[PDB]
Amino acid sequence: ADFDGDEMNLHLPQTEEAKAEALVLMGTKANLVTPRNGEPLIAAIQDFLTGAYLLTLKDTFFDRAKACQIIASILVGKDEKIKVRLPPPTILKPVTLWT
Amino acid sequence: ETLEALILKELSVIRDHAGSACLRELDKSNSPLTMALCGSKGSFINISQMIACVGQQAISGSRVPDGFENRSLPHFEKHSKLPAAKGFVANSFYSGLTPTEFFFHTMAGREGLVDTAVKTAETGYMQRRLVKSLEDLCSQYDLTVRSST
Amino acid sequence: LPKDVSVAELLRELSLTKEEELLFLQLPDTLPGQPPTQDIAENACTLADLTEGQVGKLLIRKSGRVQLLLGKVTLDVTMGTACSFLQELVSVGLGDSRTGEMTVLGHVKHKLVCSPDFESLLDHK
Amino acid sequence: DDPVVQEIDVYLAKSLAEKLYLFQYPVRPASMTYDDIPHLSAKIKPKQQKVELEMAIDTLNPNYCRSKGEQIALNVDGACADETSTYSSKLMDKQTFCSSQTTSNTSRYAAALYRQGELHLTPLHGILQLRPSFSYLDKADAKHREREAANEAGDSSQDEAEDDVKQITVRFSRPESEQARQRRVQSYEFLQKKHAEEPWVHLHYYGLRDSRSEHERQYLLCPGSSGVENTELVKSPSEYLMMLMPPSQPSNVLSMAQLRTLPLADQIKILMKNVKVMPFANLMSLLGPSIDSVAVLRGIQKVAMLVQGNWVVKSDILYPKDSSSPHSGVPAEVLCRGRDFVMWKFTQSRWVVRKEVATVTKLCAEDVKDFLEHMAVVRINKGWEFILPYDGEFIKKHPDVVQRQHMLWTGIQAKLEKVYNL
Amino acid sequence: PGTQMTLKTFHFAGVASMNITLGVPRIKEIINASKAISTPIITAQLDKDDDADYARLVKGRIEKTLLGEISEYIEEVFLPDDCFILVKLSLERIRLLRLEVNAETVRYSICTSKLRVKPGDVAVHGEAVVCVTPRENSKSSMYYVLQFLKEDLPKVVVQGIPEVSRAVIHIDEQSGKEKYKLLVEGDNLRAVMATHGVKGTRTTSNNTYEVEKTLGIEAARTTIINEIQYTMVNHGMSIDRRHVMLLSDLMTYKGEVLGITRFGLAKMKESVLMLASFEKTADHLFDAAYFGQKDSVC
Amino acid sequence: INVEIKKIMKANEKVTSDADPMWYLKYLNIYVGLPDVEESFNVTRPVSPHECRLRDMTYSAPITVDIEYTRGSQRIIRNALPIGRMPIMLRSSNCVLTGKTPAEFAKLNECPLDPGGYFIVKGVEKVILIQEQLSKNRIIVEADRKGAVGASVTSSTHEKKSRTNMAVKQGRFYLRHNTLSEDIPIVIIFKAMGVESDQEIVQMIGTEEHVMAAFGPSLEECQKAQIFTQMQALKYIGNKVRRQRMWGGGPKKTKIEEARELLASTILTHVPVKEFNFRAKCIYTAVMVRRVILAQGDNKVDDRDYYGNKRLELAGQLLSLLFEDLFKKFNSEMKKIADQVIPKQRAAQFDVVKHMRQDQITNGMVNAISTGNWSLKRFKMDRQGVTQVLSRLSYISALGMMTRISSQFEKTRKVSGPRSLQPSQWGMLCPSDTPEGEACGLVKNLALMTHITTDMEDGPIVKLASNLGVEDVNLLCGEELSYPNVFLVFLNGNILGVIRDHKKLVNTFRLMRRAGYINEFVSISTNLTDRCVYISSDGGRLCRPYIIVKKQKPAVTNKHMEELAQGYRNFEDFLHESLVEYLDVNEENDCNIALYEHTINKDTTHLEIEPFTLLGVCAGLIPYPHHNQSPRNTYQCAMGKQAMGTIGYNQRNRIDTLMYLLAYPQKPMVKTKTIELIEFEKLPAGQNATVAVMSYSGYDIEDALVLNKASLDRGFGRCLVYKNAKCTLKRYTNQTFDK
Amino acid sequence: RMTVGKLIELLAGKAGVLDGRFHYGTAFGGSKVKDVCEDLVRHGYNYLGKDYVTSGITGEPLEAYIYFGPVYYQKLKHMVLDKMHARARGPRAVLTRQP
Amino acid sequence: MLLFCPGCGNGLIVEEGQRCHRFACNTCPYVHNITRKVTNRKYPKLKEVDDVLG
RNA sequence: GCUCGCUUCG
Ligand SMILES: Nc1ncnc2c1ncn2[C@@H]1O[C@H](COP(=O)(O)OP(=O)(O)OP(=O)(O)O)C[C@H]1O
Ligand SMILES: [Mg+2]
Ligand SMILES: [Zn+2]
Repeated sequence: ADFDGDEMNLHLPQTEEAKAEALVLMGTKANLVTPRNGEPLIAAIQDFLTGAYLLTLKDTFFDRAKACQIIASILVGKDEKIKVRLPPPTILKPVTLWT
Repeated sequence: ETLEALILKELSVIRDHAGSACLRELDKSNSPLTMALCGSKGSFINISQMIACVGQQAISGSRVPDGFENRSLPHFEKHSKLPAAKGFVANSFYSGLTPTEFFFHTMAGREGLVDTAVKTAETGYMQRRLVKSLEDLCSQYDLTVRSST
Repeated sequence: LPKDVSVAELLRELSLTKEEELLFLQLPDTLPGQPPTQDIAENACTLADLTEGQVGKLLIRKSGRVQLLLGKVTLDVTMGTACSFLQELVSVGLGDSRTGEMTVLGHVKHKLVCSPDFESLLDHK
Repeated sequence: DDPVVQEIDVYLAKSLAEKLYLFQYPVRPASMTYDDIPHLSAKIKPKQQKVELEMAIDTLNPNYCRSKGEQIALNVDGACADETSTYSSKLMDKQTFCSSQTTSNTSRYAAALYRQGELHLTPLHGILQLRPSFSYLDKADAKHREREAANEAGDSSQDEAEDDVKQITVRFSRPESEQARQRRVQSYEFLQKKHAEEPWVHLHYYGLRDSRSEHERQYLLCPGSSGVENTELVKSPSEYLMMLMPPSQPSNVLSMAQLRTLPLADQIKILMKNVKVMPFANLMSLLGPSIDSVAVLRGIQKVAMLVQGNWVVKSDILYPKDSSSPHSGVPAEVLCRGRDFVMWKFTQSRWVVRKEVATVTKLCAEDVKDFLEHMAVVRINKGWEFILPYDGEFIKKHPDVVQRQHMLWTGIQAKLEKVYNL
Repeated sequence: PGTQMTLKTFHFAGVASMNITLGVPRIKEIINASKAISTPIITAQLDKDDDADYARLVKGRIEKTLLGEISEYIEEVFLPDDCFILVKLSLERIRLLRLEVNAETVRYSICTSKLRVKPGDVAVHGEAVVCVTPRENSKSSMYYVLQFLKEDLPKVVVQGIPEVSRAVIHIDEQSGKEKYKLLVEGDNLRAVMATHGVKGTRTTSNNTYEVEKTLGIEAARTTIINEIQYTMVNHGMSIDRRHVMLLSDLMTYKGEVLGITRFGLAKMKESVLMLASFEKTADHLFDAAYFGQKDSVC
Repeated sequence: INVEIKKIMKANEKVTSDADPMWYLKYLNIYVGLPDVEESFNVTRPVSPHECRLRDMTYSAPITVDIEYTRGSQRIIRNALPIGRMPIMLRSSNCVLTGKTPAEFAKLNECPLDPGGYFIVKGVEKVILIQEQLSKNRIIVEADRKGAVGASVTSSTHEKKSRTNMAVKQGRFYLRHNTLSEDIPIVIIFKAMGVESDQEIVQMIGTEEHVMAAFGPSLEECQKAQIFTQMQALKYIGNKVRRQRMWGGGPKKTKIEEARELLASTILTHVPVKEFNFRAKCIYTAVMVRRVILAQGDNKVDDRDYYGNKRLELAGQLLSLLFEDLFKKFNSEMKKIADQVIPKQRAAQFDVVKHMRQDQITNGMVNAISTGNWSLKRFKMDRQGVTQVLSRLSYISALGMMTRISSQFEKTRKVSGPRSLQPSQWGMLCPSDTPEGEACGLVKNLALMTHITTDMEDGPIVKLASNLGVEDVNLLCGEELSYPNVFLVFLNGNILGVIRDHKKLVNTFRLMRRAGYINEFVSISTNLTDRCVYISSDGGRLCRPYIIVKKQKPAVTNKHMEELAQGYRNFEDFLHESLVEYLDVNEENDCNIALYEHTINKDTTHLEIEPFTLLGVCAGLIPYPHHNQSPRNTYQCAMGKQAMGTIGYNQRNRIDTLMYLLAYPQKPMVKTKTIELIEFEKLPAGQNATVAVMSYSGYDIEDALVLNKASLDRGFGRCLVYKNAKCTLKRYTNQTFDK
Repeated sequence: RMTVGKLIELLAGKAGVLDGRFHYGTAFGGSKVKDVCEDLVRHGYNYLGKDYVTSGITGEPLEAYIYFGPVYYQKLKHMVLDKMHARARGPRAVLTRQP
Repeated sequence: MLLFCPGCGNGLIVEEGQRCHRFACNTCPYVHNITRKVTNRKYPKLKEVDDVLG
């Protein structure tokens, strides 16, 4: 898909057995790789590759506030019941910066 | 054909050298270059086409055929095998394309479109046949693949 | 055999030799004249309406130009299709209503084409 | 490129105008001629010219097969019938050449005899192409068919007297439908029968080697002086071009040539309607120098007015009495009044304010804009300026016209002050 | 991958010639198992891969050479005593192309499927002169059948395999050694393997039918696998070998290469309902009703 | 409606029955009049097109005709008798909308910017698309399925169209036609058409050594049989002739006659025989054989996609054919009624006036325009999709759909041979504008500056050609056709003759066309490969205006443009003064055109007026299109055909089944000159928004965009959807009504 | 997609709305980039469209300049309201009892 | 080569008479005996020695 | 409600 007007279909099974078979065999987490060559299809895409690339660049250096904000940006849903585990900073004597 | 290959080689030399020069002169933090390095979208070829120089327009893996008599367009001389008269695009997308270069680019785009249009139906029929033939096989419990019979 | 030209043709026909030659020239549909007392209308004026005597001059200019001055206008004469088959110009004279005479006048070898110089007729007026 | 040499004269001869034919053999090269071949006869028709030559060919020559000659002679004719035989002897001796008509009219074709310093032209009465006809094979097939019929009748040695009395099979002369009658008329058999209806004419052959050939060859010449001015052939190049090319039979619809074909008044009216602003010199240049200036002036005085030395088309010309504003739909009289007010403001001052005109004339913005665009241009910080500069030359040359236009503008100003209450 | 394949061009596989069908048409020709395919390619290995003379010799041995391609002039001479056709062989071009063809080999080439020319008609006068004197066959044929010979005398095969149309000398420029192989655009693998100087043990082909008929069903399966994998790699997309192995095994499990078309599917499958649903509904249904074939639900 | 209909009426002016002769029905003059409505009881009334849209009726005018006939052998004349109803195209000559001011358009509830040119039938707007087809009466050399390079010629006259082919399947040429049981050798046909000598046949084919070597087998096969005369060849042909399923009437030994009639009339209809003289037909088939022989060597196979061999049929020609068919059917029905009524009824003399049904032509026209399927049995033409519903999505949508062109291929399969963008489409058709999908490449749009030619009289063309030294083909043998300097001159597929020094002929013809003695749409081209001078004068050809360049300087100067701007001259004055001339594809194939002034060199004959005219109407909306990719331009055209915006000034009174309007439409800030030309800025179909190109919140990953809530709250993007709900209360046969 | 024409249109539209003009995007011509750059630099804006922008969420300036400008966006007839579809049991066909 | 009869223009074939081989036409008794040698070369194109690629 | 055609959509 490319989100330029694609119309997609959505079906609702009417049987518990069909629902369980769909969840098990056709689960999104259970079909992360194509059967053609085993390569993973469900992966990062545009605006996720560039964002992670700019994030992991050597020029990046974040203070405590920005790093804490970026880390907390993911603490939603099932991640609301886990500790943050703020990593120790790399540079600390001149300025405390998190890469 | 030897002359055609040599002219294509020279045009490709111009294209790749202009692309290398553009990539070397470009500074970091450039959004097209940044998106090309990480591979999210685009590549160095698209950057070279949109900045430095568009490549040779190739139809069916060859230069633009002579639609008219002994020439592609009446704007060029007869029996003229010059690069600009056969599909080469000296200007880039930034500087703007001449009417002949734009026409050749539209020809290439329409060729790609009709190729994809034929490919869709051809592969649909091939997939239908292959699935109708292969849908009977299944992996048994004795590690032996057996048919329905 | 190289393709000859009308100027050199006439030059070799008169300077190189003196023997007479039979030619077959194609005149335009309408000549630049009027049918003299032929009971009319701007109709076609062919050789059947003109009388005997001098009707025009043949000019050979430099660079190979061959023109035919038929009065106020000037046509141009070019070489026609180079025929190689036999062409016999004969005279079939039916002197009597029951018996006539066929007189072989000669042989036809070259063909000429006379055309109006439309460029001059246009730049004139 | 002057005519340096070869000033050859062209003479015309009418002695053999109706007796000159052109025979060309498409299958015989010019190298081999029929001068040595003894001819026997020539059939011909005056109307619907189609000549058939009947010549004789030798037999004792090594290039003739006597066995095949006997075979073809026995095939075409009977054993010893000889009542209607295509060959006198038992060998193929006579050859038939048939003519095909190239074109119906041959007036544009002429034979040219060249002599020292002169070229004599003679019209051609007809041109035919002579090709070797294959007519003996048709008679051979007919004779083979009759021999097959004879063999069928000869199945029995003695044939009883057949009671094959011809019962009266007189068919109805049915009234033929016009379509079927046209089909019968256009049929090839009908045309061939119509051609055969014309009787044949027999002619003897006189070869080039005969003295009669050189005797009659002089008829292609004409007795006349070397220099004679032809009474005809004196038409101008324009007349010749008209002869050889006979004719078939927004408001700017009419072109320049169609304009020039119209009377002078219509020309001036259409030009003033199209341009609406033009000097007098430009009008004289467009109409042509061959037209007198007084006539052009009188014509333009009826459809134009004088503004700052230039001529502007009248309001009623652009807007007829039955027309209306394309933008507002107001009657054409209001448009004429507004345009007259605009022209008066331009005569009074070169700069005209659009807002003042819109306020005085009480018209919409688009009508005032269309009125101004016809005769003015927008100058920043100055308003609307007349498109053409002050032409004082025409004013100095024609003071009486200036005074007439001045009193006309005085009357128009009086009318405008009465209407708009200026 | 068929949708992923772009159906590109210019992929001459390094020879800059010999246009070969690759992509979706190639996959279709492979899965259809047609007896005759478009642009068949045969790769032949040489015993002497380093010598170019031996390569050109075996090329001339395998490549079909017509009489007109080697003869410098063929003239129909009508002498006053008899009329005959004289063919002059260009021995210079023969030794240039290294063809083992002399006047006797040319004479033996004639009298083979040419209006039954008797051996006495063809004769040899010089070292490279062939004289052909045809005779009337009385079957609507006279001496003026000479022209007929002029139409097909240069089109007779004197050396090479008739099925072979064109063979080229491909070279591999490996840093260790540059070896020579034969690329044959023909449809006869047995003849190529049987020719002298060709290492038949390492000769492959693109036409699966020829491989099946010549080297068995397993060689056909291996050829199918290799060709499908090569065609897939040519477009940059990779497929696990197990899929193509399963496809080849399904195509080669009854002892004969059966295609994916309706005929091969009918020969493989037995279920009437599937045969009817795929193609030829009415025909298959009426045939089943005639045979009374009971169809299970397996 | 002004010329062609009168010619059709003249062609069928008199109709009579075979029974009871001296009776006839003679048409004198036919009129179409002004559009009216038959609502009033036996009274007509002027009706506007918008009223026809509202009332779900047709916008037509009564076709009447004045006639004279014989009732009881006494001549009775009618001066005004209606016979049908012709649907009136909008903005035509008889349409009420022409010659109207925008105020008068407002009075009639019609948009002044409406392009018009579409029919209104039963309330719906139908547009007849421009049909594209191959040119008729032209030799086409093409390869067959087995690779054999053969020839085909579709000789089409006003009555019959016959495609005859020639093959080389066995080294010899066979001629194939639908009227022959088996293809016969070409030499037998040569012998049947008058020329019996084989030497003349060979001279007509060609004198080249390879030509004789290729034609040898045909001569040998002909000599194998005993065919040596015209009668034998005609008998052999007649043996290969099959009757058209027991044609009514006694044959009476018509075999040779049927063969000669098929050779004269059925085979090569476009080549005319004066009186059973096949000389021109012999020369034509000899030239065809020579072309096949020359093409059998170097693969110079002609291509079908070359638009120089394409013809465009507008609504005029289609309506002319339809009206001719309907009038012939009406005349046949009248003749049948006469034959059935007159000979047995009574002493009360039968008159056609009591039987002239007026609903025939009306219903035929209405059905053909509405349903869109045209079935002409007289021409055996079964076409579909001729008319399409005019799309009222936006002004740009209708303006682009009005200039559409459909292909003869009539897409059902993957041809991928006409779908390519040929270089011949330069200046004529828009390269980028094409529907993205299955119809890619077969539905096209005309360029901004283009024109379609009409038919000419073809008389002065022949006269000028004969006066320019063109020798008659009947005067010389075919050997002259093999000379290198002799060039054949054609005329609409007919061999006009031969000529030498064709440069002078072409220059004189072009100068005469520029002078005005020859129609400016008559095209002349030269093919040096085949050595053929083609003179095209038929209609449907695409022509483009070009500025004439003489000696490295264009004829158009700054003074001429100043006079044009001031109003001294118009485009017709540029045409008459030999400044700008129309060039056809075949003619521009031989001409040298310069894009700009700086590109003009010594060998230049014409100058491009404006390069941006290459794009069409939809492509004109693209700002800076030369800086973008071609698929982007195609997608932009496709989406602009669906762009939402205002339709016209009468969009409020207009009631359609589906209408989309924009609340606050705004004209673009970056507008092309094409936008100003088509007046798109008066009816915009979009809004200018302050776009910032950046990544925000990851909700714009693939092609998505993030909108501002406050912007949408203040009216940005607000749209209106108008739907129609129609109901009918009709009276049935019984005296009861829906209430 | 290499849509440099979109960037050129944005720049020309920004220059036009700054100086009150209507720039032309004519094919094989139109207003050049140098003219709109001079128009931008004359009005006090950047000659490349990129402007200093502060993030609305965090209130801190962005590290990279944002490309702002007026673009002529057009809405299409394809709406989610008309394309949204949901099917209950509903009716069936008479011939084959299917939806 | 292709030869034609000067008499009627039909194609000439080669046959054997009573003394020598002669050209003859099938529709007329015209014949032509052969005196000296007659030849018609064609010079077919030589199979160009193909080169090794790679 | 059946059919067909056009049209779009990805
Ligand atoms: N006929 C069709 N068959 C199957 N899928 C189609 C068809 N038409 C469109 N699609 C859907 O739309 C997608 C085609 O988009 P794609 O061709 O990859 O980009 P695009 O249309 O070339 O866009 P650009 O022109 O590259 O901007 C893929 C497919 O799921
Ligand atoms: Mg999509
Ligand atoms: Zn003969």
